[PDB]
Amino acid sequence: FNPYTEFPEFSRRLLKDLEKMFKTYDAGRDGFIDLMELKLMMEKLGAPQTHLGLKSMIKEVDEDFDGKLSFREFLLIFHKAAAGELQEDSGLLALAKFSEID
Ligand SMILES: [Ca+2]
Ligand SMILES: [Ca+2]
Ligand SMILES: [Zn+2]
Ligand SMILES: [Zn+2]
Repeated sequence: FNPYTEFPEFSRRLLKDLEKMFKTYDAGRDGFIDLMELKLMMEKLGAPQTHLGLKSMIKEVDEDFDGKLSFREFLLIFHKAAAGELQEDSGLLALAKFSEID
């Protein structure tokens, strides 16, 4: 997976910021942000979500259907937010906008 090819619209500094946020909230360091790590992230960001809200956020970008976010899926959140592709009620929008990222 090349995030430089896949997401050229992202500066290389923005990309390492995103890697940093990703590594922060992947507590277990398995390379994924799972449902509980996402829940904690939305709380620590100040935009807590319902349990089923968190599952629907993951499903929006869970391209391999395993219920957890790999780093390429986590990048896709900000790609979709940046391109205006998120539904207006999506928790991913709140993740992006509460995140300290633009
Ligand atoms: Ca994890
Ligand atoms: Ca996944
Ligand atoms: Zn996977
Ligand atoms: Zn897109």
